[PDB]
Amino acid sequence: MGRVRTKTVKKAARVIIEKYYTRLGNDFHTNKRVCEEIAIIPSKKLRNKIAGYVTHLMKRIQRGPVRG
Amino acid sequence: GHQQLYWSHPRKFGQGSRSCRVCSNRHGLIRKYGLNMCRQCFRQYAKDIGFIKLD
Amino acid sequence: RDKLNNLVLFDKATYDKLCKEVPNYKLITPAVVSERLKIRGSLARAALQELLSKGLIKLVSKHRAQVIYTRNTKG
Amino acid sequence: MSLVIPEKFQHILRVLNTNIDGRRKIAFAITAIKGVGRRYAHVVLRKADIDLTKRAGELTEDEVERVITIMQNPRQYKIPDWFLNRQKDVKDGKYSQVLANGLDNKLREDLERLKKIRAHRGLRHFWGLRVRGQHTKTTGRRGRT
Amino acid sequence: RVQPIKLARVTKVLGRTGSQGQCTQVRVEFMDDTSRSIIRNVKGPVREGDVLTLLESEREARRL
Amino acid sequence: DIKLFGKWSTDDVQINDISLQDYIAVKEKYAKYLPHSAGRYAAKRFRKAQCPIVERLTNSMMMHGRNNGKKLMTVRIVKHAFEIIHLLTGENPLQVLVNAIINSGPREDSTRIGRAGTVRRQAVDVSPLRRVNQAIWLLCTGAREAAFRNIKTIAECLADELINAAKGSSNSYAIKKKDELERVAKSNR
Amino acid sequence: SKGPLQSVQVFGRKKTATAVAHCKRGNGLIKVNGRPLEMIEPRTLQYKLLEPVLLLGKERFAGVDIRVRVKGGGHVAQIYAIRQSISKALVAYYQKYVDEASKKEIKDILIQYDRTLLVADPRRCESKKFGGPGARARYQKSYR
Amino acid sequence: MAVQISKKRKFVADGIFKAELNEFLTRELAEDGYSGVEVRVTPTRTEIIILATRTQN
Amino acid sequence: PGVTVKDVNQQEFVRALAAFLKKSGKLKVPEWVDTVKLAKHKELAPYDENWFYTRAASTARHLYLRGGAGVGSMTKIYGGRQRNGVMPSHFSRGSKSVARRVLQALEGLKMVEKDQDGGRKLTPQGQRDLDRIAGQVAAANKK
RNA sequence: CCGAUAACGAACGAGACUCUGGCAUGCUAACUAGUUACGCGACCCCCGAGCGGUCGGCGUCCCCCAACUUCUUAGAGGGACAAGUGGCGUUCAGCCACCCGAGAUUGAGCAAUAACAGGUCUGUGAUGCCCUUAGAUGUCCGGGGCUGCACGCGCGCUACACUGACUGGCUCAGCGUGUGCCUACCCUACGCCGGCAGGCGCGGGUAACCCGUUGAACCCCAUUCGUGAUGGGGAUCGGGGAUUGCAAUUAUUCCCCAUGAACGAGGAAUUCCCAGUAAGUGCGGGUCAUAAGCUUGCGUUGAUUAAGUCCCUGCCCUUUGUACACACCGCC
Ligand SMILES: [Mg+2]
Ligand SMILES: [Mg+2]
Repeated sequence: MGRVRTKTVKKAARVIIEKYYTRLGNDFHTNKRVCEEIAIIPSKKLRNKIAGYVTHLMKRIQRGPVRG
Repeated sequence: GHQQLYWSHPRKFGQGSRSCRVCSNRHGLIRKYGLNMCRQCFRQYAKDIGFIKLD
Repeated sequence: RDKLNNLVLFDKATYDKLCKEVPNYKLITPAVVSERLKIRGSLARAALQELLSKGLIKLVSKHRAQVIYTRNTKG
Repeated sequence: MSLVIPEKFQHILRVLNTNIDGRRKIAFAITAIKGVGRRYAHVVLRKADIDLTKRAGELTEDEVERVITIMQNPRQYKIPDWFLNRQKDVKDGKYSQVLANGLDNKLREDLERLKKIRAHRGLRHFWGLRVRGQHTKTTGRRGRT
Repeated sequence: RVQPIKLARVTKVLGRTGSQGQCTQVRVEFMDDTSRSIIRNVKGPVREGDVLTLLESEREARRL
Repeated sequence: DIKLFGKWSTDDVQINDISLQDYIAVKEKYAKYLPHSAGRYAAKRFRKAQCPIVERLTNSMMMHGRNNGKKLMTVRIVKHAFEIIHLLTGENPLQVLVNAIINSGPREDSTRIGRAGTVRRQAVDVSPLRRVNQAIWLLCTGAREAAFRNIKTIAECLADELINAAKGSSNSYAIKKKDELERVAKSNR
Repeated sequence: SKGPLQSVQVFGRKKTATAVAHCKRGNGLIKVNGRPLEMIEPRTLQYKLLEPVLLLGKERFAGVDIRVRVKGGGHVAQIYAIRQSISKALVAYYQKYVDEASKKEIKDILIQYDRTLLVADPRRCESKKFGGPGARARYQKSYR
Repeated sequence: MAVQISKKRKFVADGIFKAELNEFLTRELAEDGYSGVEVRVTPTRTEIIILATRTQN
Repeated sequence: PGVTVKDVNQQEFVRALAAFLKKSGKLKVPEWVDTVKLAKHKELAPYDENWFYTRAASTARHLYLRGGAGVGSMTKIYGGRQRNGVMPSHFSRGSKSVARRVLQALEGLKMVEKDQDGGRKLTPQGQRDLDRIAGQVAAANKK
């Protein structure tokens, strides 16, 4: 156990989904590539944790509304 | 006081031969790498020297 | 569980008993035969290798910790 | 050839002034003498030029007398001086080895002359304490109580 | 008078019990008669799907 | 075919109870040439079952300090022990190993915490993983003390421990202890 | 039958024990540190060294010439590094010069026997802390 | 070089110099707005630049 | 069917070589062979009085496997555990005199020589007989 | 964190972060790391292997006289994210199982608001106040002492044995140190003498260049022992010899021959611990003129049991009571 995302990654993911919904997609690697340039994240570890949550929310939003 | 016995006893070696270069104490002295430093003094001056506790 | 007084060497009663009964049962080890015959066990090592040189038993393992022999195959 | 015990066997036999076992190996059995260890036993039987795989009860009479003269006169048979007990002795300055109660007599001699000269070591001996400078605050209480 | 020993197949693990987690309630149906299922309190690591021995039949499992 | 220790095929062995059939790793896909593989079988739950049982035997042999890492010694111990049993019984030593574990498996136990105020020892059943783990541990601890102060070798004393357990002659340490565990479970059922 | 420059070099390590196997075209033989696999120090694990050559038989070893240099670790770690080095070296040489279709039909047997024959163990060791004799063991504490 | 000292001892000696220099400058320019110091060492020369608030003092 | 010393069992090779040294009356031995122990950490002198032939066989192949090895290299190789009694055990190097005597005795037998640097290395005649005994011990062992 | 929700949005701490471990036959390169190829050899051969086998033998930056970074070093990057699948779950946060993968929880470092009259004036030319200050509690020298033992306690090491001890043989590491302002003190190869501790002369090294391919122990292979307080144990003690020091007695240490004490798995109790972990087993550093049973690291061999709970012990939150607020060591 212990795979809970922090509010830092959670909030940042919701922002970038709202501001760039079109450019994102269902692929994690594509998401971490677009997140590489649109936002300035210093850490790669933080970078792909954000993209991991974004790919998780992309599946949710394609089949139902979410909080964002 | 008289010259013959004021420094008659040698200290070429042992714990009294060595002292801290900041405070002249003779306990907990680090001699590695030519440091010659009282250990509490070394913990004080480590950052200026260049020692970093990476982990 | 008081004492063992294991025999350092053979005598009239044991030497013949070893030569007549040892190559008959399945497990022939210095430990087993020393328990059965109350012999020392350093004697058991010397006796078993002499029995092996006499052709009455066949070697199985030949290890430093334990050497194991067995009876000949009947035929 | 790994046969029975011989007729000329001693199950218990007397060497010097005390008894030594027979069922044990020759070198490891003669060490029962008060003054011979396993090194001394091996090096005198090697100079005695006899077997080492046979027990003490296999020691025929001429072997018995052979090895006792060796162990009583070691230096005369090219045993090195540094192998000995009483090397460069305090009485005669003569190398020798002490055996049986002869060890006990030389041991007693040192102890009584140490008390006689009133050295610190002898005083500790007399008081039943340690002599080699080891501490006594925590250990050794079994020897007193 | 002694009941025959048989086997029981684990369906699901109810949880832990015994005030230390040492025991484990489990729902088991006999393979002789798969209709009947009882709760038995096992000792040791049990997964779901594996089967286990039973020296008796009537005795169920209470708490602890 | 696989020939553990150069012989003793694992294709003709069977497990009589389905309780332990699904927890013994003597089968073909779990048949190893030697009882030595640092396969990380204790990293998570329910991995030790898929580890070969002979590997478990050598694991449970190294005990009590003086040999806690000497896997090479336990391998030659079970090697000579397999030879000894194969000599004096003739059948498959892996088969007699499986049978010995089956017999020594304690099918019931006590929880000892049945009642809070006063110790009650509620009688309970035993999971299969506990069945094998206790059975192998009883066999290895029986072998440990069967030759503590005697001439008998560790390989031989382990061998007769296995034989008596596999034949259910009740003179084995495992059979005595298992029976005792059953008796108390009957007593406080 | 005369094709030169047909060689690979594949390493393999476990617990700071690297073992580089050099593979090339040649008649079927095997040597580690200049001596055959049979003449090795832990002969109780000698079955594990010949275990890879027993899986796919000597026929897939008869057309190859492989020699291994080993450094580091202990006896067990060297042996394990060597046997995985052999499997990795043969499988890579086969993949390099002939079809991977037949490379698969030996790779599948290798992994389904023992994945460590092709995949190195990631575990090395844990550092010692200043609170006890070892990595996690702590010194005795006493209250009275 | 045998007349020379090991590089490890050299860096230690440098940090010893920097630490002592910093402490002496601190105790000397404590009232003069002392802030810090740096050294650039070259085979030709070694330079000491003292950073302070009131350089005219 | 050529055989190198590396291609036989070293346990059987060493005893074969020492028996050859026993037969060949050329190898000189000192007169203290029945007296001293082989190292500082040894509690007892070796059980074989032919230990000198055994050791000379050992150091023969040791200089075969790698050259440039001197006395301190030899005492390092033959060093072992020392119980230290109540103290925890340590590593004690072998005795210098026993290794020196072996090196100078093989020197006298003239199948080893001083290098351009320190240590000693085999002569061509040296490994000639070593590969000669390794082949014959291989042929006897294999059949 | 998700969720109900008079709250919404934040900030510290956790996280994030730095270092470290595993993977990249991807890039960058190396005579202070090397690897394949080749030329000489040396030996094995020759039954015939001959594109034969071994070489830590010599050379191919001896610079024109081969390539390359797989192995080593270390930079820049990548790589893992619960990402894919299935199941459970409010179907949310997540949990579990599996394929593929080097890795599906690597270890540390740092670390909140505050409190403990917690420990340190004997770390300091950090320090207030008091004491002493020439018959000195300043300071130096000499000797003794910090070790001293009717006893109790703690941390440990050595063992109680045959899963072993001894004898011999085979035999694989990784941390990391190494010649000094004061400061006279380094790691050491080889050769010779000595049984050993050691001694003598040449060397090398301020170091990926030398020690050093760190030929470590354990373990492995053979012989002996044989259940005997025994060849376990090496305590105690006698004699002798070397190293260091101005000095070895109250034994500095080390070496050899002696004697061989309790101890046969330890009561009530009690400590530490979940994967390269425990545990065995050595080796470095710090201490050092002399030196580790200590400590801190490193490596080797390497498991049993569990993926849970509040029963015990502690700790935290909520509720509750208060005559406490110097806050229960309280008030009275
Ligand atoms: Mg953090
Ligand atoms: Mg003695």
